[PDB]
Amino acid sequence: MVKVKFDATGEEKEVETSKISAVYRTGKDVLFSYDDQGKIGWGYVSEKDAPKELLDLLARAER
Amino acid sequence: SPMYSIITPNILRLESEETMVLEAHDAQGDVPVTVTVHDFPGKKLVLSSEKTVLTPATNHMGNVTFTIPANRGRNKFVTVQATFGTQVVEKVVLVSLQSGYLFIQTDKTIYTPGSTVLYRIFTVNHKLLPVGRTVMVNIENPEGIPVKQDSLSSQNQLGVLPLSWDIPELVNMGQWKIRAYYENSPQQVFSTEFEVKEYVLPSFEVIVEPTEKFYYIYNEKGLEVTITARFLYGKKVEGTAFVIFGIQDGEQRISLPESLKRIPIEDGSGEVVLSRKVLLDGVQNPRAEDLVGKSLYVSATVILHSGSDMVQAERSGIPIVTSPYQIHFTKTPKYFKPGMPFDLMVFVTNPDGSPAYRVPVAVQGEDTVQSLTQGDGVAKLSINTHPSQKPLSITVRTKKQELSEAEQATRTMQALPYSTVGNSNNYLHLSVLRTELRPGETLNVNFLLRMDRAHEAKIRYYTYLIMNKGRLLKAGRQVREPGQDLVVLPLSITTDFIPSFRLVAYYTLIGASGQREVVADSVWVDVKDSCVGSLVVKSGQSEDRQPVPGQQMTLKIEGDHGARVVLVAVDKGVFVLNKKNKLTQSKIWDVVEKADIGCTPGSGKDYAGVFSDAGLTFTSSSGQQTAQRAELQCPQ
Amino acid sequence: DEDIIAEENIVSRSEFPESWLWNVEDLKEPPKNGISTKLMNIFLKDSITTWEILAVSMSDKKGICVADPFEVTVMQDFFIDLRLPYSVVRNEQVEIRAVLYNYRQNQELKVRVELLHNPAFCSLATTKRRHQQTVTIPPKSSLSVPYVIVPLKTGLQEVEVKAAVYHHFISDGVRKSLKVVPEGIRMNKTVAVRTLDPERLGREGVQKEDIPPADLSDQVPDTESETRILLQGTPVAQMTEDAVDAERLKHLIVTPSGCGEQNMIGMTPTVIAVHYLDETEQWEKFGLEKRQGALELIKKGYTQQLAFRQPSSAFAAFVKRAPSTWLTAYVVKVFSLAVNLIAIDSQVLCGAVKWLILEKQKPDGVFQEDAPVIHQEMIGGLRNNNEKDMALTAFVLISLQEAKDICEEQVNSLPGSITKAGDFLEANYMNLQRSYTVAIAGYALAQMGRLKGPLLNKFLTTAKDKNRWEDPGKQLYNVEATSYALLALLQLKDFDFVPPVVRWLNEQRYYGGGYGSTQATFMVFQALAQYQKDAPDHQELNLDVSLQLPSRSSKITHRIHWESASLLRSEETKENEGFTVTAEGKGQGTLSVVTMYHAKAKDQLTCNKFDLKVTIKPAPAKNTMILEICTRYRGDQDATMSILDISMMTGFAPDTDDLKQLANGVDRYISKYELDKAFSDRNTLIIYLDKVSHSEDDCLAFKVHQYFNVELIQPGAVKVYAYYNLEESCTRFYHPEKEDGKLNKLCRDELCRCAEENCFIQKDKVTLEERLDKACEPGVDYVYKTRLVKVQLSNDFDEYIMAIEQTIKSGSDEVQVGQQRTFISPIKCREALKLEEKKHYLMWGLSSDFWGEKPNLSYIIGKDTWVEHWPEEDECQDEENQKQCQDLGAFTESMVVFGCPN
Ligand SMILES: *[C@@H]1O[C@H](CO)[C@@H](O[C@@H]2O[C@H](CO)[C@@H](O[C@@H]3O[C@H](CO)[C@@H](O)[C@H](O)[C@@H]3O)[C@H](O)[C@H]2NC(C)=O)[C@H](O)[C@H]1NC(C)=O
Ligand SMILES: *[C@@H]1O[C@H](CO)[C@@H](O)[C@H](O)[C@H]1NC(C)=O
Repeated sequence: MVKVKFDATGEEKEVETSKISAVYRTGKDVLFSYDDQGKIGWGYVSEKDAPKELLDLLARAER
Repeated sequence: SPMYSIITPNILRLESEETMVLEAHDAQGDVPVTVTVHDFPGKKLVLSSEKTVLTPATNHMGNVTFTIPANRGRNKFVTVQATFGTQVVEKVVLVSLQSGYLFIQTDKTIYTPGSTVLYRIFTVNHKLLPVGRTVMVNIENPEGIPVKQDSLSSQNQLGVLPLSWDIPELVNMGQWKIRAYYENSPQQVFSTEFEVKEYVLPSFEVIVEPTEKFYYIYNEKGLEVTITARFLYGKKVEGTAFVIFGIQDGEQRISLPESLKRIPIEDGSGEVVLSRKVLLDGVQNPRAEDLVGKSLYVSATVILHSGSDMVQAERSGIPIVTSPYQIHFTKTPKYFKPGMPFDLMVFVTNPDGSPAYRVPVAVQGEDTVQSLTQGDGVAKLSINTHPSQKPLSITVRTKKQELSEAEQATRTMQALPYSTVGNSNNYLHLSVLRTELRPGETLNVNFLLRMDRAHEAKIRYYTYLIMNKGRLLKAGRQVREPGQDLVVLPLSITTDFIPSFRLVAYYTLIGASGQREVVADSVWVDVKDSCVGSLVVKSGQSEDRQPVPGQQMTLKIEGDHGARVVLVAVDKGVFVLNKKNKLTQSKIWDVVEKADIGCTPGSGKDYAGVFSDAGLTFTSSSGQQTAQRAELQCPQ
Repeated sequence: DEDIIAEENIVSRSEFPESWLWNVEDLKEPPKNGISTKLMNIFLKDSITTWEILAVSMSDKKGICVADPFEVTVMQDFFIDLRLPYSVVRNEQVEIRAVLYNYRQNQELKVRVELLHNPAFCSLATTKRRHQQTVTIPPKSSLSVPYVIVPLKTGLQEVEVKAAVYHHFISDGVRKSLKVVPEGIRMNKTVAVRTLDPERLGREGVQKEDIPPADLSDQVPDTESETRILLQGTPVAQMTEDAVDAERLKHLIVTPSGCGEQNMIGMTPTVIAVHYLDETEQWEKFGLEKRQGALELIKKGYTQQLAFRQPSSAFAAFVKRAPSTWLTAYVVKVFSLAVNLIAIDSQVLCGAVKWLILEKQKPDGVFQEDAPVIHQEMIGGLRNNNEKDMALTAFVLISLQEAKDICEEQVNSLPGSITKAGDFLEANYMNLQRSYTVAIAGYALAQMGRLKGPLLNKFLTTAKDKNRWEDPGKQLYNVEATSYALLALLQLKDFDFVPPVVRWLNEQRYYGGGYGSTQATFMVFQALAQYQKDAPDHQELNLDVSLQLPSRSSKITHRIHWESASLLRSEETKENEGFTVTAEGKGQGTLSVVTMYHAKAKDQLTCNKFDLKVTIKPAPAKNTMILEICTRYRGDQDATMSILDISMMTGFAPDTDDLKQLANGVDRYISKYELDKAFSDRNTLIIYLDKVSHSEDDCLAFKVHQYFNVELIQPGAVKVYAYYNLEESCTRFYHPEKEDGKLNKLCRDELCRCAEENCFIQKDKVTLEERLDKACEPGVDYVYKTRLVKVQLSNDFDEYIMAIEQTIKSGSDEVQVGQQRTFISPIKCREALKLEEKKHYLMWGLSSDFWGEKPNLSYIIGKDTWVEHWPEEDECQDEENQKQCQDLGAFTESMVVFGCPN
């Protein structure tokens, strides 16, 4: 369970951690790739709204 | 199918070096390219003299610089031809007659009859750089009537034309114009005005500004104003002050005679108020809300306690407003990429159109992502998109903690889906941190890819191009190894990226339906505005105290080596009477922000619609090219 | 007194520029620390303010760079701000403040500020007695010193007050100039507005419209009269019916397919599409891209058709068909000026023109129509069996004309051919009926200029009221026919007769591309392309317009033409006279002549929105006079607040309890700052009013006290203005010994000299010994014995008319012993003069005391003029008279007998 917000209408997709393609960082915030329908879909998530699973998969792929 | 792409700027400039980008995609060996430029129609070959051979040791990128000389509604064009051995790639690009910009300094803002007006015209091309053209000058009167027409060339004067016109004693009192324009470009005219008048430099200046820079209609404390009164030599003024207020919508004013108040100036500072009762009564007795979108002025008249001297000064523009703030999506791309994240460049101003600092702004709703405005009065705000090709309606708000929710400004906007070849639903996005960029810093530019995994192997590079001052500043490649869904560009900003730059990128592939496809996207990047070089003026003379009349001092002039500096001292008296049409580097940049061939903050409908909208003509050897550019101005 | 800087040893602050340092110092110094440091020693001006230096940098590497404004602050512990206006009206008495600024931390200074006498100004300053006031200013403060004066001299004039501190070395002298202006007001006036056309006006010559000088009947004396002349030279744009829409020309881009003629008819229109769109630069709204995509076709149509080229340099229908006259004749014409469009083999064309004249034309000058092009519908109106040898011959000669200029080298034999047939179509083109064949043949010669009056006005007449040529038949026959004709009209350059034909075309809205349009299509659009490059909107402009001015010695000629920008030539004389203008050339310009001066004064001065009355009378320390100020608003409703800016009379200050009274007023208020300024040195004062009435006169007065007894006390003043505009306001002066607060000045119409001074020479003390020594200077010019006829004592100056008796020393006035003469004195110089009628009077005076010039000139009594009540001989017999008489009689002889030294 990693949650992706849509502040336009305030919806919530839930992405399975295993399905994630790769995790990258923008300043504070975090920004990863899906595997939607073999389409390489995306998802930005705010520093404030970063869960641990995602910060972890990042700190790996980083340092 | 090897594909050969030509990238030129949208509208070319004449007797100026502009540069076009040569690329061959999937190209064995080193390919030859000879760049030709003919007039339209026909074949004068006015600058075909440009040749080059692009290698696989640059991966088939490379360019040739050329200057189109010189001479021979009204709209001229040229056909640009880049032939790769067998293959001919030719575009027709609009061309600007208009040589560059003119800026005209006067030694003062306001003059008497009998005095000479020293004026200077700076002759500089589209890239802010000194030039040698012939320019005619006109001196219109408060009704345009050229009361002296000159015509000098700046050749070897290095951009600077020092002129003079003495004003006859029997002159038509009022608001005099000067009008300069390059001898080749009668339509590129450039104006600066100077009030002619009887007058005598005051003793003191008067500074009137309120507690606020606006009236909050529901602030029963009324529009408080402090008055200031200083002798031009610094010491404070003892006197008395006559101040009166008035509403104005829009051109017409309406004095509020009830609001006429007389106050002593003690230690050079008085304070006067305009009650809400006075204002409401004054208008019409109407409803406070009727009056929003109007504005008021205040009008202070300070007479010394001797009587010898008195000074007028008015602060105008004080707008009456519901919300201390304004949210403009004027910097924000109006095209999103289905699925990919959508970045908004929220721009918040004060009512007085000054940029707001530390203003929490957020997408409309409850616990929404909330970003703070830079010094730019720009915040950023990234929002996740759905895969649907539906229109996107986003509302933003101010989230300032002190302001009531009624008091919070709003603005709604609407991005359209980036249209896509064969509905491939391949996209490209470009993310960047929207801090304030200062040159000698590095910007990281995040090229996000969004196609299906199945063809993503082939995407091996992006081509990235940087527009600045309506000209290709530089460009190159950004490599990407398979499974690299985001690659990051380390962009070194130089003192050449001022006052801003556009970056437009494109990857291409022969994907989906055995047809070539170009994907693209632009981003605009405001740089921290300031001088390319530096110049300062300061006291060579150490400390002293106040330099005494008629005495000598020294002046340190720390400027760019091998440059012509020009000076003028002006008794600050003049600037109590009239402080308009002064030259500020800032006014200059404003000019070059208008003269932008780029007319979109970012992105664009199709691949084509990105390049035109960022001021570029892409055009390939596969039939695939930007729409033709006809309008020398940004279509409104 | 003493222990204080000597006034003479004070250099005053002269220089007060509003801008300066217009300097242009380059930067060449070794670039140490990434940035060239130029040091620049500058000398500041004496203006005590804050300067704002604004540098601009220009580097061919770094571009332009506007530096941040640097402020410098000139300042001084003690100084005078001399507060002038901009300008003063000549003979209008006004008061100037000079404010003294003791900016010491904890030290008052005993100062003596002093106005310097200028002869250009009437004031309580004069050569013999200076204007010194001593005043001490408290620490970190400023006292205001008023100076009431009259400007008598026109132009810029210079006031100069100074000051030094007693016991200390601290002085400051100023001298700002100000504009003194002639009594009157600004006034423009239109001398003349003539119209500048050399074609219509002054027919067949050079237009010479005779402009007067100005009227200037109101024109105040000694005032500049600038005659603003302007030669605005208008343009004229002869509207040309503009081109057919790109959108209707879409269907003319066909991909040339077929054989011999069918390939040809394919290519025919797409050629002319380009050539039109070329000259109407309509490629924009058409689509720039579409050109090269279409241009592709013509190449292919040219190349394809060359394989319909018989090895005789000739063009057949089929692969091997019997060669044609016409088909060949046409492709000669279509290629003829598709040469500019696509470089074509100048051998394959001029070698193909060569074949047609060789084996298809004989001595008569005709061309064979054995040219069966299968479908003869492309051919046009030559298919019909009438004038086929006369009509074709005219068309086929057209094909020679378009490819005439290019081929005249490659084949030199051809030029001969063209000319020869040119005759055979000149002789025979008079007896033709068909209005097709009329029009083609009319073009053929008109090209070669062979068509003058005779056969011109046969072809011309066929024109249906100058709109179309045609007959009964195919309606596309008439359209192609009309065009051929048109081409001629602009070939023979009759722009008069042209336009209305063009309209009849755009009426038919013909765009072509239909069964048998080939020759109709082409011809139409070729004619409309020719037209548009021949077409003038440029209505010939060229003006050699000059006018030899009476004023300047060197003429002013101007050259206003088209493809010239500067359309507003102008020069402005400062003297006013009449002057003719030479106007020759072609076009339409504009001569207007304006003139500014000083129109004479209506409702008086700048004081007609505020009536006030100032009353000075004594009351029942030392002196104490009550000052009553009565104002009223010259308007329609009670005014807002307004200012009462008062000046005290020299050595005065108002009662402190009488100001206490006034402040506690429902509509009155004085600043406590001026109430807690003790008699210290309070000689200025401001009393603010909340509302001045328009209906009653709101008065009030207060006591003043004589703080210091200095004689010759200057008149005070009371200026009263509304807060919102100082400009419109009325100051009035006041003085106990004078009438209304104005200084004694003798003023005669415009001229004004100053009379604030002694009345006669200030010397029973009347030694003859010395009297005679001081009698003979270069100065004195008239020694007279005289006798008062009549006295004219009044309100102004009091004129004494003095009968000349015997003239001792004559000056520059032709005089007898009987010539009566006018001597004038200030009213004030009544008591001191004590004059009487039919009196023996000694009156030796000083030259340039002469009011007007011969013979209305009148001797003024003066600070340098001398007077004596000469005793009557018959009553010299007194022994307290006889002492005087003697000395006087001793003088009278000893002066005149010989004369004075030299
Ligand atoms: C268009 O053509 C011009 C001229 O060929 C290109 O400018 C040139 O670009 C090269 C490579 O980017 C520059 O080399 C650089 O030198 C700097 C040192 O200042 C170094 O830091 C970089 O790593 C790089 O090696 C070269 O100086 C420059 N030459 C000039 C301006 O005269 C331009 O980039 C071309 N753009 C494209 C899209 O091809
Ligand atoms: C002439 O003076 C009048 C008076 O106001 C003014 O309206 C007009 O504009 C002036 N015209 C010129 C040419 O000075």
